Amino acid sequence: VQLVQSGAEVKKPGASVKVSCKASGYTFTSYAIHWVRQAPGQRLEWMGWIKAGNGNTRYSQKFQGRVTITRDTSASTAYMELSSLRSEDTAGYYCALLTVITPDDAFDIWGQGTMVTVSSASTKGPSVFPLAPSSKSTSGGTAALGCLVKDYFPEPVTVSWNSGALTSGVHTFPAVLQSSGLYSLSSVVTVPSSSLGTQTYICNVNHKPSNTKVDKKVEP
Amino acid sequence: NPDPNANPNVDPNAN
Amino acid sequence: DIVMTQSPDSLAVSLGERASINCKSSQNILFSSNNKNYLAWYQQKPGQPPKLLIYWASTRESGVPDRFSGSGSGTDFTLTISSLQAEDVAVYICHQYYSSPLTFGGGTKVEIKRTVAAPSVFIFPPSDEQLKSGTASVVCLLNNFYPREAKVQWKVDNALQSGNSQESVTEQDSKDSTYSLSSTLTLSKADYEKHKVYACEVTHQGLSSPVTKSFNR
Repeated sequence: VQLVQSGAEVKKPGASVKVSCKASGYTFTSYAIHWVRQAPGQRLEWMGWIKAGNGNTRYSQKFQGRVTITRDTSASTAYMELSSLRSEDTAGYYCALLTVITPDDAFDIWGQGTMVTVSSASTKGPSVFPLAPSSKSTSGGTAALGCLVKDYFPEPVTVSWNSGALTSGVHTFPAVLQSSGLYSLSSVVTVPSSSLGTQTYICNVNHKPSNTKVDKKVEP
Repeated sequence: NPDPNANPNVDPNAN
Repeated sequence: DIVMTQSPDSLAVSLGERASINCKSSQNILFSSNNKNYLAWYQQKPGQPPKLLIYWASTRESGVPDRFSGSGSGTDFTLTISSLQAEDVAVYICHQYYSSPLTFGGGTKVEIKRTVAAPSVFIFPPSDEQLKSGTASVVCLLNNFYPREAKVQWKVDNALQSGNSQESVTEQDSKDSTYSLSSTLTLSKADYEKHKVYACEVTHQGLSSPVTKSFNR
């Protein structure tokens, strides 16, 4: 059972967004799909649900005017639309199979969630710069290296290392909003300094909104 | 009394 | 609407110690007919969807470790972690499905309390790829320290700096329960060349005096 959601987007205030959510691994018509939003520094907010069989819905009052939830049973997908977007609506959005307590089983599945940023500003792909290991970046028997992801909008960026073969010691830091209204973040890892000549370290970065994919190899 | 339509996924007779 | 209220907002205990999270319902959510409380407990790690742990207020979701358990009836409920592991650092959220709309608690943040670790400090001069694009970014890294409080200062030709840097801190590492810090000093290439010595100085409780890390352009 899996729910995979659509990519991050920026929308101008007063405009409309429509997040998709594809379901797989079960009889799509059998269960109700929920949508919950999570806004920074705010609790989880249930927005509404839709029965994927007959397309019946039930919405929350706090969003009843501007929210629309629909399913395309042929494509096993549910959709949620907010209209008259404002700044409060910059937040992460999730489709979820909340507490399916069936006789036989009990489970709770969520999509990866999708962040929507409401802003006048436009989508900008990131620049990726290495943080190369050097004498200034080795302490003990261990060296530090990473990647600088600079000047992107909107959030988020994902960073993996060596295609996900390297996780121990990895710190991807939270993004930071610079003065220009562009985001910048940094990802680092700690490795044994002795093996800098024989190991290979590549950071893999995604900015879905601009369809950017860089793999950057960071060397001494 | 619970509203059973709060979450259609929940069967009250199920444990 | 049924309002879910959690206490405390934050908690920190030592590894192996017991943690207790109270959730109070603003309306009774026990159904006397089936004698079932319509409450769930969730866990949320950073950058991930919430994962369900308890439903019917006391039924563990299959797979979930036994050190988590739920209790309480009516309007008052507790989540119990009998022996906190370092991986249990997360936000915990109660949830009611008695009534529309479905509502969530505000969340409780559990943290780990552990021995002091001075940070290892690393400095990174701007890449030559960045320089030929026009801007220079200098990055200072504070790796795997504890507690969270940590001061970073930038110095350019030994002259203290302010309001040209930016910082961010990780969530607590789920394996060693430390934190890490990243600061960036950003200048135009033209000013970057005007100066020779670039330093970041790190105050942390684990260091008797501030540790400076510098390089020459």
